[PDB]
Amino acid sequence: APQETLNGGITDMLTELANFEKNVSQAIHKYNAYRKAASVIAKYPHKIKSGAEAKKLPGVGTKIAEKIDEFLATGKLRKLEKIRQDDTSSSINFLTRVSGIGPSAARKFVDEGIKTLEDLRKNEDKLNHHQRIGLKYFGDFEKRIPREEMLQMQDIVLNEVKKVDSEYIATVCGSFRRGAESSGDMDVLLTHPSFTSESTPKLLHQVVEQLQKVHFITDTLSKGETKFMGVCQLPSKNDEKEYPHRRIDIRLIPKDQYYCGVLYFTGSDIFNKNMRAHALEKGFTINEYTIRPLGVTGVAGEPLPVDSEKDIFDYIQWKYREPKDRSE
DNA sequence: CCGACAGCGCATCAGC
DNA sequence: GCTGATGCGT
DNA sequence: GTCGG
Ligand code: NA
Ligand code: NA
Ligand code: NA
Ligand code: NA
Repeated sequence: APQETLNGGITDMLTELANFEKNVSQAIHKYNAYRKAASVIAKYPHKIKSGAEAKKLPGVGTKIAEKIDEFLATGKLRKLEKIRQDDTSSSINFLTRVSGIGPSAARKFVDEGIKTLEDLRKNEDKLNHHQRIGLKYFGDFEKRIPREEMLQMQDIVLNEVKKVDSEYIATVCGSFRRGAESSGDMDVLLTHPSFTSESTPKLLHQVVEQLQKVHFITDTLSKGETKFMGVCQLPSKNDEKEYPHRRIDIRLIPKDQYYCGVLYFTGSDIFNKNMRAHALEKGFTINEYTIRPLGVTGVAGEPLPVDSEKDIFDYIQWKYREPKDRSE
């Protein structure tokens, strides 16, 4: 984990470029090209001396090497300095920090003179339900969640889920499950023996309802038969500053696909890419839902029975690795 | 050169 | 009213 | 923007 002082000027520049590609130019693949470059540079354990040096890293190409040369010689990038000053571009970029405001909504708002949170506050009728919640909790949603709060949040979720029906199985996944010291949100995977891919939904609703009844879930961004996305808040101790509101997702998953889901949503994203690779060369295709054998002509067969995460590792003769070990 | 860069749930729009 | 497309988040 | 068939 090299100190940011090493190439933090370069990685900051590439991340800022990334955001403008995503939010203003609506070029998601360039956004991800810049993010990939910033990640591989963020890991490089040497102070970069030239664009040509950076070009040797996978994901750094001709144009980024060129930008790195300009940044190293001048300490800035003319194109980035210009767009930073640009009133419509900076406002569009900023507004997309509201959950529910994407590039299209942010463009439309700025087009009609709505540029700041104050302007959004003044124009509630122009916001959909998701966007009102994102505005309401703009600051809270940008805070991280310390692991101790994630533990208290997990206590409530597991308790109330079991209270609804002790046969529910709930797992808090994400980097939290891998042991991380902070989280961006809470990702809950839910199943029940009565729910399989084949037959028979109110199983999700009952859990959301009970978490609302004990005043843990405070708002709903979206809710269907298999996926809930919303907002929650820990109760504050008597006479004490209140905890920030937090994003929580709850997904209902058929029992026979549950452990593929836990594996995938535990990650990390790098670990998943490797395991999928190792699965292919072993003759298996793994997605979020299933693991399947591949015949010699590539024809995917029926999904294989999975009753634990280890079942998946066993199929591809990989030793089971702890969530804390799944960084890569 | 030029296509891939993941797939999907839900809310909402666009078209009929 | 319905069906498929789009925006969005992930 | 970068990679690679
Ligand atoms: Na490169
Ligand atoms: Na955003
Ligand atoms: Na947004
Ligand atoms: Na019971």
